[PDB]
Formats: sequence, structure tokens, C-alpha cells
Amino acid sequence: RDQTSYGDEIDKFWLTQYVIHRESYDFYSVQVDYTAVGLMSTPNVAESYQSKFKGRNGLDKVLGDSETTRVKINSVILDKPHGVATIRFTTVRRVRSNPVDDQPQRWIAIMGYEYKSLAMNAEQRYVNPLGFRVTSYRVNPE
Amino acid sequence: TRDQTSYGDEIDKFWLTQYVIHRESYDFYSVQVDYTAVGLMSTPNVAESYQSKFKGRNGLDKVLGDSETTRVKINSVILDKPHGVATIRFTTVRRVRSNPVDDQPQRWIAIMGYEYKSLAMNAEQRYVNPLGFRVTSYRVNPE
Repeated sequence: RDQTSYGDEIDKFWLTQYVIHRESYDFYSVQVDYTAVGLMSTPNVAESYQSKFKGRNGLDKVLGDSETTRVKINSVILDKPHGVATIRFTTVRRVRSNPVDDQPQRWIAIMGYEYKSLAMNAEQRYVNPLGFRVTSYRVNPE
Repeated sequence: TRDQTSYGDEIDKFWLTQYVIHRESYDFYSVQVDYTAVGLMSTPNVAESYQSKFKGRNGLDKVLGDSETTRVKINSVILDKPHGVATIRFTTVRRVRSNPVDDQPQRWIAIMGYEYKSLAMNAEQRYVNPLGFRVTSYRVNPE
């Protein structure tokens, strides 16, 4: 169904799922994450994101399993009538060669989002059943 | 609650910045609250100059609706407490909902006259303007 929002708790779920999928890096799940971000984006948002994964120096082809970045959501502020969200989160990167994790980094994600009923199939349905999608996405430091 | 020109730097600065934020912002979802607030915090002369733009078929909220929004950033406040005069430098960022980006920032100077007046007040005004703060003159110019 086409609706801008599904309520505070549902919106926060898909939005945090989006940031977790897009801003994390783990080689063992990057294909799933990449796929998810693709389904949860407008083609403009998606193709701006998929750029990073193309060419000989695509992110996963450069990094491999050398490092990881995990995400911690700190807060989510919703503007449900306009499909706008501001999400503060923290990244902790870890290079497998190093013995310790790197120092945490804090970010702000300003997001536009919406729900669209579109032609969907079973494996996509199993990922994005409500047809959630991000319509704009920008990250800046805190 | 009392006829006073000033209440001290920190309190004066609070009401003055609140006034500018209420008056120079535009948000359809809060415009009724902002409009009410400016009215309670103004002398009738200052008020009816402000309420003018909201009157008629082409009242600001009737024309703009929720099509666009304008947010305020206070940059600096200079107080002249004995004379109830303040200078406030602020920045507005307008955003048209049809556009993908915000407009470019605009910088302004607000020269304000202010005072506090105990007047006959009700519960709803008391919850908004408890000290009877009011702006006695108001003019904005670009920077």
C-alpha cells in the first residue's frame, strides 16, 4: 500500500534497519545488506549507493574481509507527515590486522522515506513486505 | 506579574530570541501557536503590524499552507537592558517542499524594543507569557 508512514515504532524499525544495512560493513553479510538497501531505496537513492560497489575498486573487492564496521543507533527523530527522519548513530570500525577496534565515530543521517505498493516477489516480500523505501539520504558528522 | 523594563541578561535573551523565532519562522504545523505567541508578546501597535499579513483571502497561512517552511537560527544577541533595546542577528533557511534542497541562508538584524507588563492575564496567556513580556518596537533589516 502507498502511504508515507506506518506509525512511530514501525517507521523507526525500517529506518534503523536501513542505516544498519547501509552503514555497516561485514564481508560475510554485505551481499544481503547490498540487496536490502537496493529494495529499500528509490532508484535514484539506490544508484547513488551502488556506485561505491562498481569497478575494479568496488568497496567489497577492495576491502574483502580485511575490516568491519558495526553500527549503534543512538536516537531517531520522526516527522511522519513529511516522511523525514533524523537519525543519530555511531560507527565502530575494526581492522582484522589490528588488535583493538578503532575509535567510535558519530553521525547524523537525514532521511526521506515512504511506502509503495509495487510489483513484488517472494524473496523481496520476505525482506521488504510493506514496500518501505528511502527517498533521500545524506550523512554528516556530529 | 510586574512592570519591568528588564529581568536580567539570561531571561531577557530568552524571551527576545523566542519572539524572533516565533515571528520569523514559518511552519504550518505550528503557525497557530506562533501567531498566538507573537500577539501576546507585542504591544497592540506592534501586534497589528504583524497580524496584517495573516488577514484576508491571501493571509500568509492561507496562501502558503504547508507548501514551504522557514527555520530560524539566532546568531548573536546584544542587550541594552536599561533602555529595553536589543539587537538580534539571525539566519533564516527557507525550504520549498517541491524542491529537493533548502534555499540559501539569509542573514538579518532585528532591532527590538521590549518591556515587561503586569496586565490582566488568563490561564492560557499565563502559560505562554507569564512575565508579561512584550515587544514595543520591531524592525528587521538584511545584513
